[PDB]
Amino acid sequence: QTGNIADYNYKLPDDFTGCVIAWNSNKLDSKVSGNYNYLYRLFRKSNLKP
Amino acid sequence: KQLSSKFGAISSVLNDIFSRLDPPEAEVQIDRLITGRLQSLQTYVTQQL
Amino acid sequence: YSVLYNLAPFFTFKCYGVSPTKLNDLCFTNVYADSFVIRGDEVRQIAPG
Repeated sequence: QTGNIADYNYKLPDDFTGCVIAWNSNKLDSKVSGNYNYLYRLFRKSNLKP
Repeated sequence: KQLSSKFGAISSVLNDIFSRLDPPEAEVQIDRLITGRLQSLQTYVTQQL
Repeated sequence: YSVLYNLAPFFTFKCYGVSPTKLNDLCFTNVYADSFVIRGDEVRQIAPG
């Protein structure tokens, strides 16, 4: 794919086999003042390997 | 002249396809070019035979 | 294009006729940027065919 995470955070190879599961965690993992426990990266010297 | 054929792709140069188009479908495009030129070579081989 | 490809401060970025991975690698003559505002119901219409 092509994105912020698909380049510098998490990559998937073309021969990847498996499943991806998604669920809404807005009722549990969210906070009224904001949840800052989860963070993401935006800057790197080169592309991150899968 | 068979090297000038696009075979339904966007370019006749595989380097241009590799440096121009996204790899997850560029592999399919290169496979299509490979099998088209393979069919052309098979036709030439049968004609030569 | 790192503000468009490497970084995504915008909601949705999509490339149809060109590879989004090599946007900094492709080299072109000029670009005609069309800027306009479309409601969320009709933003899917910005695609060929």
